[PDB]
Amino acid sequence: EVQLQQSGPELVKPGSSVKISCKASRNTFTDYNLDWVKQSHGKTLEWIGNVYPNNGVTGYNQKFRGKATLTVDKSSSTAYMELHSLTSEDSAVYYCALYYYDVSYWGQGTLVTVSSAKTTPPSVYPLAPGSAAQTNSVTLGCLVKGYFPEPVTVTWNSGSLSSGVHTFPAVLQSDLYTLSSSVTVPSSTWPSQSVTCNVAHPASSTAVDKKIAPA
Amino acid sequence: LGVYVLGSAMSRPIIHFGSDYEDRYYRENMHRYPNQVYYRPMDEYSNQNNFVHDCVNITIKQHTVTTTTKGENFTETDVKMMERVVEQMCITQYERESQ
Amino acid sequence: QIVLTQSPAIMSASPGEKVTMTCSASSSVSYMHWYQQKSGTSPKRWIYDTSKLASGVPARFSGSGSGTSYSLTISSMEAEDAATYFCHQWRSNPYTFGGGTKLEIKRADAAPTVSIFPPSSEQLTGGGASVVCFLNNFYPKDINVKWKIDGSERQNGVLNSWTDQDSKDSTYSMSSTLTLTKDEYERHNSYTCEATHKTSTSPIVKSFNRN
Repeated sequence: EVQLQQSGPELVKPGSSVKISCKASRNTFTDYNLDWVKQSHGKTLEWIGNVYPNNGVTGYNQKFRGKATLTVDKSSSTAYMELHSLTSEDSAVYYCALYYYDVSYWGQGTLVTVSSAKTTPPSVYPLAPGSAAQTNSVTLGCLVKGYFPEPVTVTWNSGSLSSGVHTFPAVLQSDLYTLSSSVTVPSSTWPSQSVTCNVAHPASSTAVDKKIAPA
Repeated sequence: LGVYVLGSAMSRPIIHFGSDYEDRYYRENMHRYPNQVYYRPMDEYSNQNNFVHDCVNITIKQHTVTTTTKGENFTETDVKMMERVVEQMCITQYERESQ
Repeated sequence: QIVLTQSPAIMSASPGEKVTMTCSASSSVSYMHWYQQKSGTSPKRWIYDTSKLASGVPARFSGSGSGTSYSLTISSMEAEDAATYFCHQWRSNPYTFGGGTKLEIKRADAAPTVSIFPPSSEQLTGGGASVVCFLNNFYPKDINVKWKIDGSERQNGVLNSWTDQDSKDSTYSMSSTLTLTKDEYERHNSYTCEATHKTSTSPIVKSFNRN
């Protein structure tokens, strides 16, 4: 029933600082603990520190002292992590995690990109076939090209479509990301029904919907 | 308060609870718990368990009033954990008083 | 501080198989915690206090160990269990994590299904020309792609990306994108995407003419 909402992705200049939040949404516990954790290149996990939100006590990993400061706003159930003086080693996903006896919940994570480059929105291009015309099901896609920073999220008809969707990890090339997503639907439904990918780029606040018409 | 003995400091022991959640909570909060105990003189008690019982209540009372005029709230988790470590501390104090 | 070493680092198991992975510690801990992470999502506590299951964790999982040596066991490997598993200790500050055990499931081999897409007019109209190739739902993951342009090979300006093992059918998928200038594209007719894989002795080919 409890849920941890973390604030959204951040693009920060080196030397700057940034504050991210984690609010315990439905919570009923008195004494729980909140850990903060970093994950680098979707692999290695490091404990940063914790706080008991109610009232006061705060622990740091010695390695992150002077780099992270943890505080809590107890009237609005929100915990904050301030990151000081960012470098590229600070780009990562940052999680908060709640513990109380047997129960544990992680937030969905907050991607922080430390970079001098400026935001760029994606161009979205629909991928239809034109003459390669079906047996069985049929494949479409969307190409999402030349954006920065991560992430973007891609949905098909808004969630309505989630069977035979592959969405591929972005890859950096020349200082901008490019990703793609495919979807496979039955010959019969296409072109007759109307297919859309919806791309959202938080860091720039573009949300584009691009319809897939037939070549 | 002139009726109590105030013992000298001792190292706070580590207590274990049966879950990692509590063991960790304890270790992380224990600096906020006391490191000396208040007791009534030994010559009022005919045995250890009675000495210990009194030492626990009095010590906990004084610690809770003196840190609440310093804006420290102790949760119910806290008093339950002070119950346990003050008990060990009062037993050690009892041993100090018996040679 | 306390260094947690997990092994093996990567393991493959077939369905129904008993699987065991170990986390060992440079000094004693009282309890060990294990976490599951599937790709794209965040870690989720899986076993806590050495051997208790977090909620939602299937019965086929178990945990044990003491001192410096801990294990996570799956009595009977299922496709959904394919993930990365980490151990974690709360004995002393700093709390640390192991390096992970990546667990994959074996399946029967499968050829990919290949779609090539020419570029959208929207793209051409604003400078570029990306031709795109999807290679979907194959196993095992070792695949290789090569692009062709009226017979000539092209190895630069090409982006490749793989998904991870699918929870449902346990396959892999991949896209390959060939980016070109509009002009260079306007001067060739025949665009071929070409895949080499265990399931075929000869290449798998998809192509379109610019007409």
